[PDB]
Amino acid sequence: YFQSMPAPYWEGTAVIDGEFKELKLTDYRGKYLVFFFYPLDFTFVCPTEIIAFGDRLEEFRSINTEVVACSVDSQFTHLAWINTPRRQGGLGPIRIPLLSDLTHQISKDYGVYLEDSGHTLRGLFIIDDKGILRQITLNDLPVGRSVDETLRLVQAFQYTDKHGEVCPAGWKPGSETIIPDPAGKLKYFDK
Amino acid sequence: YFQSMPAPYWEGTAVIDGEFKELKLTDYRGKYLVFFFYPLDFTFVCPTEIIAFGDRLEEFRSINTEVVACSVDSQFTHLAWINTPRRQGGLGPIRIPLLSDLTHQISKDYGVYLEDSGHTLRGLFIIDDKGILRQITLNDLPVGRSVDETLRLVQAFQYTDKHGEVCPAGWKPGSETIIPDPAGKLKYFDK
Amino acid sequence: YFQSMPAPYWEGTAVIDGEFKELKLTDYRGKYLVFFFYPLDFTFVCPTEIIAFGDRLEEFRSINTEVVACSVDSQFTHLAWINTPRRQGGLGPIRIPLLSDLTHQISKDYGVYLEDSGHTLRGLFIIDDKGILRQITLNDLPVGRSVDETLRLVQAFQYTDKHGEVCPAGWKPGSETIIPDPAGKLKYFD
Amino acid sequence: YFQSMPAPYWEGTAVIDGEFKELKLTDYRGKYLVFFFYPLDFTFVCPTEIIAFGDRLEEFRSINTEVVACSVDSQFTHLAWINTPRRQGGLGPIRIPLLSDLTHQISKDYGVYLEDSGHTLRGLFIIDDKGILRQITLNDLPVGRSVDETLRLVQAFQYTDKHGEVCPAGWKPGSETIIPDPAGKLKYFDK
Amino acid sequence: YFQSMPAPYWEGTAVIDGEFKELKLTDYRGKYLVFFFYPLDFTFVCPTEIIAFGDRLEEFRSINTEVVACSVDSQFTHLAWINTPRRQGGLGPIRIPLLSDLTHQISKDYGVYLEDSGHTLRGLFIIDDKGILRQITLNDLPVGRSVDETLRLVQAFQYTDKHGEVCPAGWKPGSETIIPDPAGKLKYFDK
Amino acid sequence: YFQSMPAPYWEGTAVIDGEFKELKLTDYRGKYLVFFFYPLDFTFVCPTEIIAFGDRLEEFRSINTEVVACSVDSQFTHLAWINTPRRQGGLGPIRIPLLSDLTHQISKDYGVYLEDSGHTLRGLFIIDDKGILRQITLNDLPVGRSVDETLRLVQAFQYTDKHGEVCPAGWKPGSETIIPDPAGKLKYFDK
Amino acid sequence: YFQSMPAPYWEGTAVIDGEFKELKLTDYRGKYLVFFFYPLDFTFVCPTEIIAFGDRLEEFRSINTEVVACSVDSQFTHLAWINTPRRQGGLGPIRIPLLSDLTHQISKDYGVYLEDSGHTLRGLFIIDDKGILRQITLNDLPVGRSVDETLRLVQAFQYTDKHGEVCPAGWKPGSETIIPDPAGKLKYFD
Amino acid sequence: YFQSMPAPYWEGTAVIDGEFKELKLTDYRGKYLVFFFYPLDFTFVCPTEIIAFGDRLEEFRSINTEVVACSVDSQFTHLAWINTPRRQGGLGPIRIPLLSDLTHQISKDYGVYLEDSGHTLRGLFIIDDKGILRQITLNDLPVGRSVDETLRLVQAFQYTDKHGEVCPAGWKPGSETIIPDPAGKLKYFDK
Amino acid sequence: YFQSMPAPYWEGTAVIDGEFKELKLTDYRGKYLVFFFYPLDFTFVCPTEIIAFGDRLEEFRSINTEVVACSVDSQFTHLAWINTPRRQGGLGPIRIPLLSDLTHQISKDYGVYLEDSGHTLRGLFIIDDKGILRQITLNDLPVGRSVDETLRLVQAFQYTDKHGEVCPAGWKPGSETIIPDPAGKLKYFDK
Amino acid sequence: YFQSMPAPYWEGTAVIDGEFKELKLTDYRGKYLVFFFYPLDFTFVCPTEIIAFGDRLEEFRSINTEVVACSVDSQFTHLAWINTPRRQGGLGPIRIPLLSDLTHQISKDYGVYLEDSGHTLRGLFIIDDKGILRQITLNDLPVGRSVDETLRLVQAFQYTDKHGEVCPAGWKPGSETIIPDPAGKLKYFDK
Repeated sequence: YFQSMPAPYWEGTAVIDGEFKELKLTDYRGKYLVFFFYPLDFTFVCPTEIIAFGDRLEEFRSINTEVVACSVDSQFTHLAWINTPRRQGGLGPIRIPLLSDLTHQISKDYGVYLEDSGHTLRGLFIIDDKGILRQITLNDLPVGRSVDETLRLVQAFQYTDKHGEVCPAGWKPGSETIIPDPAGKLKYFDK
Repeated sequence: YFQSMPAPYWEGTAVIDGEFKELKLTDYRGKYLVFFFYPLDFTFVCPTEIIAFGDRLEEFRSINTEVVACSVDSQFTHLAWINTPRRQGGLGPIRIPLLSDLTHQISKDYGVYLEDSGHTLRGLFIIDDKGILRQITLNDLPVGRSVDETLRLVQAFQYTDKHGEVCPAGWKPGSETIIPDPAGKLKYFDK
Repeated sequence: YFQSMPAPYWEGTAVIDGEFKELKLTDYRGKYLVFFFYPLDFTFVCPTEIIAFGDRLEEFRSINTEVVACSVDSQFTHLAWINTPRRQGGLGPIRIPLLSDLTHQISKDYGVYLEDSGHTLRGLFIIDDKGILRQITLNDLPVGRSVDETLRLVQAFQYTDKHGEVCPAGWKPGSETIIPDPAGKLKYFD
Repeated sequence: YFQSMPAPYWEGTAVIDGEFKELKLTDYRGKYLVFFFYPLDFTFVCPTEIIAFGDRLEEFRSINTEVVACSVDSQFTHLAWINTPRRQGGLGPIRIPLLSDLTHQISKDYGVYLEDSGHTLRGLFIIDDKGILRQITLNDLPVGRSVDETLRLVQAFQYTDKHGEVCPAGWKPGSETIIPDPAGKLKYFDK
Repeated sequence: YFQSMPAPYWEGTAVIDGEFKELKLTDYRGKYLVFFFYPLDFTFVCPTEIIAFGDRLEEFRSINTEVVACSVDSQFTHLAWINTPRRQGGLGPIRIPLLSDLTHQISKDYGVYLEDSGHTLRGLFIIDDKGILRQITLNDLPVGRSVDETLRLVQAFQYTDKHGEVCPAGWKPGSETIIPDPAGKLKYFDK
Repeated sequence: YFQSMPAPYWEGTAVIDGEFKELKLTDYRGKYLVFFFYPLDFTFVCPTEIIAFGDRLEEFRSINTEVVACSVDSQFTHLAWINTPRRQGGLGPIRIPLLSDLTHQISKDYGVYLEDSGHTLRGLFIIDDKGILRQITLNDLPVGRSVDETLRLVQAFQYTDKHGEVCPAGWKPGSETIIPDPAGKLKYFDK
Repeated sequence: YFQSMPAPYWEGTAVIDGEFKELKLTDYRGKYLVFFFYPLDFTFVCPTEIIAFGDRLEEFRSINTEVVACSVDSQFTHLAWINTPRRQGGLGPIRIPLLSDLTHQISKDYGVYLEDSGHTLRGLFIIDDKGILRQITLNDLPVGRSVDETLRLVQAFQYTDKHGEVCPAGWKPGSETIIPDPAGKLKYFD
Repeated sequence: YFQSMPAPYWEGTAVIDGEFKELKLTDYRGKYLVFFFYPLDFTFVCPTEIIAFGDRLEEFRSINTEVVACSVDSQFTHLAWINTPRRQGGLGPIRIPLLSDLTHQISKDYGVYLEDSGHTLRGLFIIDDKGILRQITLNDLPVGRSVDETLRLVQAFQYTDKHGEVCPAGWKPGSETIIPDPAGKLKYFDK
Repeated sequence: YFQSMPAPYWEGTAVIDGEFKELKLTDYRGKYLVFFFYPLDFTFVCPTEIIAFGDRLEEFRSINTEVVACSVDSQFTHLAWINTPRRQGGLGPIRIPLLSDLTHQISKDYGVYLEDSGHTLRGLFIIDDKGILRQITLNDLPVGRSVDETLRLVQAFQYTDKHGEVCPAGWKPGSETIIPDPAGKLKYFDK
Repeated sequence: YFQSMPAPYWEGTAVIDGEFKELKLTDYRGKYLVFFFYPLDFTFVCPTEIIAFGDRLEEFRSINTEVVACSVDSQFTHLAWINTPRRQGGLGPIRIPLLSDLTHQISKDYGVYLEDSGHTLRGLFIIDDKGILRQITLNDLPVGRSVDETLRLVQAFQYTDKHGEVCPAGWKPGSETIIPDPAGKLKYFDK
């Protein structure tokens, strides 16, 4: 492991506004990307995460951030799942691309593929506008991720990108930051 | 990668209530453990994270969860930092053990060692009472982690361990859960 | 390659009468098994093949033969597809097991996994009651297989198993067979 | 294995109209080819297959499809077998080339060579006009193949080559086909 | 390459008195065996050699020697060739076994397989009653072997086996032999 | 093994007309060559073979065929043996070159060297005018070769080279030959 | 090992005059360098050695020699330690660079890294103005090195560099030297 | 490398009081040993080192420490050198064993052998009573080592062995030591 | 290479008093043995060396020393050479065994085989009664060895075996010897 | 190994006329060189050999031959030994170079280094004016070599170089030589 590792390249077929479209990581150059894998279409926590991000999508897009979801399921299954009502555990209409990883290459490239299970864990990745990986969140299967936390992290990374100050534990917009220098730091710590 | 993989074993010297003590992962068997690495003593975000957890430690201990912090610094340096006032970027008295990983073996075993830097990234691990790794959170250097989110995750893993239902995106105590069955799931969805 | 080789072992989660059940190749010992792979749930030729076998299942069961279908899709997707009406390209309720091969291990063991696509081709295998592979039919994706030809082949293998005569090109029940001896063959040829 | 694999190249001596001639797979480019191996000259199912295709050869050649048979036997044996009356288990005059694979190279290249037996199984290959393998049929020794089914498959591959449609289970000329699109498929399925 | 090496074991299906039988090299222990390969059934020199040996078989049997012929052709082709009249280049009925080597293992074990041709050269082997290889004669394709020379060699080997004298160039029964000692040799030479 | 294999190249010191001369296989291009190995100078069968060929040398030279003998003995030993009277088991004057293979390289190249004994078996090779190996005759130690059979083989190979018909079993000059074609063969077989 | 081996190259972050600066071995070309590793900041023998050399730096600088100290600790820790009073086991302000070897590459390149402990032993290296290693002194952890012996060695190497006579056991400035010739040596011995 | 490494074992022929005797490292267990290599007999700095230690040997023996010198020279050369007067660059009688390392194995085991020169550098090793290596001093060829400094080190190691306190820079007997504890160290530092 | 190398074991066929006998190195245990190789029978220096030792054989046997000669020639060639008069460059009757090394294994084991030539150089070996190699003399081809020098060496080795003194340059029986001790040597050198 | 092998190159420091000089094998091109190794300075047989050759150096120089001696001892020990009286086991008066092989490279290149002892055996090499090794004499440690024998060999090699006749066993100047031809040899033998 090294600092400022580029996110691994991916490309594949996604369902975007009900259509099959080719999609690649570099389509998101210039924007932050929340790229997240979920285990399996037609399961349990997975739709709740896709819906949680989808229903709050503008809170990301308004800060130059896009969201893409990915599983090992086919694009046909993705579409069938979109075409399933929420009340039956479907997604209904969704504005987040659903990337298909049938070959498992994308999941393996991101280190999130479970060899025993044939699908991914709940792996979420925050990739900056330069394609550099900034954050990795990996959850075991029974526990969903947090849109609140993902937003906070995106906010924090964008802030430190712009200002060069660093973000303390629990930082949210408006919170104090630190000048990352042995002298400069005392402005924060003495305060 | 497989599911329900054990957290790698570790042992080393920790500073615990101002004294050097031997500490090992298995000391926490039967308890949840938040095990987190931070880059470096006498730096910037790191003290804020140790303090953030330390000052809320009873919120964890009261739910059968302990917290351990680790860096590549020596135990002598850990103790010197504890003995540095908070207003100077020190820790002050701290109730969380500070584990020393001078050899880098613990860091490398957890995949958080930065070869180019000679220290870790901000890697946090939630390990259950059986020693199984449940959650991994890796932040790049300039952005601190969240105690709130860490608590929510411990709560959720504990809840799913006890009930067998699964936790939707953003779950907190009191929130609805899902019966992970194609029929049972509809109690959640079909509202 | 050698003659009379065992069908590779497989086991996995299948949807059977709307429930998830573990299924094994060895569960079919004592019976012929038509074991076929299809590319993908919620596609085009695939449901027509599954439905064709399913709706004609008694033509197999009446001759001690079972049918199992398999794709790389999850068991959750299989059940979703069964729960999709036929008029929407679903399966509807179905009496043949749908085996899930999420890991791809079964498909690769049968040599039908397409590395570039992430799913199988249209590979059908006829396995006898002793677990020996008797017939392999591999179709490219746009052309479906034939239940009628599959039945003919099952009938032909069962017949040659029982009688030890051999079945000419295009043999169907009632057709002439050959005694596989340089002398006996002449009854057929002459 | 991959989507659209070229049929392996072959070349060798064939008996064509009672003469020894060099024959190459590439001689058939521009036309579909039914290329089939049979175990052994002077045996039992084998002549019935050669004769079945031969006597119906114009049903193939009239749809731009040629037919070639191959075994491990020598060209001298092929000729002797052609010169044996059908009533003695010979072929009589035959319009299908009989390719000789004495070295076993062709049979091994097609994966139909039986190491324990020294001859092929009953392996039939449908190769399109571009030299791409479209269909493989492999029978164990005691059961002959079907000219009817071979014709159906050639017809179906030619049809799908020409049209933006796919052929359901059991398709024959005149049968309904499917537009391989999530929306267009419903023209078929709605019935 | 060493002195008094055993003939390589072989076993396979032979045509014997018009039937298929399993035949093994070890079936001939206790007797000399002339074991010869010929290129191909239904060819030219080959039938002349098989017939020359078969028609003179008693010249071998009367001196405790058997004859077996082998090619890469199948047992079915061997029998078809036996059932072909001599006037048509057939064998007619034959009293020497015709061994089949479809797999080529026997030919390769005897070093007579031609990789480029897929059949043997004209390789003849004289094997003694103890299974030891005594003589190897390899002819290129256009020139047949000699039954008379084969008989001379068998006689010579049998004579030297019995008497421990050695056989000069061109020895035939009745010819002078040599006592293989520096002193005893002069009985032969010194006149 | 392949058809029409070149005889391995050799060169070395030979005794020619009582003198040491360097001799090379390529010196015999344009002629057939009977190149034969014999075990050892001053032994038993060996002189009989060298003398048998030497005394009939013109029967070979008359038909554009030369003869060369070879053993592992030195050229000095060869000369001593030539200078030894025939009545003492010597050669007397000899018109066939005696090639020396002290290093064993030529013997090994011809596959006739016996590792246990340190000399060759009785290996004879018929090599055509293009240096192509036509016939190999290997006898175990106690039994001499035949000048008659060697002559017959040279005649047969020269005949088939010239006429492109093939030589049946036991062919001698004046004997019937075969046209190696399925139709042309019947001229011979019909008798 | 061979005669006249160059000191392994090193570069890294050092604390110099209270600030972080990149420092390289080649910055010292043209001068002798006493380059020494110590186990750990905030420990026991270590500050005594750093202080002993630092406080006597002019005894080196006045003979074209510089001194650099190195441990596996970070530069932030080095600076904290400099900012700790001597009476608390700190360094106080200091005039010799403290090089950080967080990655352990420098320590490993010098053969002084202890794999079991995660820090160096007490390894001191005398490097000449051409970058050639002249002297290696390795102490186990509980015993500190000597500034006075180090000065003696630097003085001796400079003297032999200049004069081409050699320095007997215990040589100090003013002591007798030897002409390294079988005949010339007798001026010393006899 | 690791802490508390044993000195590598050695054995060889030494000159001890004018006689050749086998000497082993294990002969010195129970006592400290100053074991030093010197380049070459009959050279320049080398005798001054042997003599410096030899003439002050009682300062070591009286603190339970022995001294052994070693070079690559033979025992015969060692003895010749001992028998050379000091005024001619010899040793005269010497009470320190001179170990011979003709094979270079001992020198190589200690990492002091110069491959280009065929002798050692000036390598000195302080080995404790348990055979553990405590100190290594390696000098380039033109500069002799120090008896004063060697005694200081032996004294310091013996002191820290007995008392568990540690020895500051420049420690000599009578000097202040440090308690190696974060609290106890202040007894030293406060002064 | 080490002190007291055993002579490599050998066994082979030798000519001994005109008969072929198996001879082994171990047959000479308890006696010194002069074991020498010579290039080739029927050559030039070689017979002079065999004759020179043979004619003085009693000078060796009188001091419990045997002599054996070896070349790569066959035992038959050796006997022919014995049976050749000395006036023709033969040996005549000889009392030294002539060992044959047809396979070259003995020569190669003794490191005297010339790969380019197919025979040995002039290598002589003095082997003691315990089978240990004491002396090796290797001459290039044009120069013979010395019986005088060989006797001197055998005498010298026997003397030093018996007395444990050592033999100066040019020692012959009756010459001064040296006590191999730094003190004892002076008895010799003081004169 | 092969005929006319060049002597391995060597270079190193030698004591020549009491001074250290670099010496190289190639310095002796155009002259014969007797190059000999001896075990060790200050020992027993060694000085007797060095003295025996050195004192008779003109018997070599007058026939265009030089002498060089070599051991593993240093040049300093070589000089010390030269500077030691003969009556004390020293060399004294010497005029042949004493080459030092401290690294053992020369000894190893000549195959005379003893791994167990750390010095050479008594290996003497006669190298001709073209640098070709002509003679190797290897003695075990207790037995010195012969100046007289070495002179005989040098004389013989020079004679054969010049005349192209070969030198019988025991040849000395004035002795009969042999013309190395099967005919010419009889001038010597046939008397």
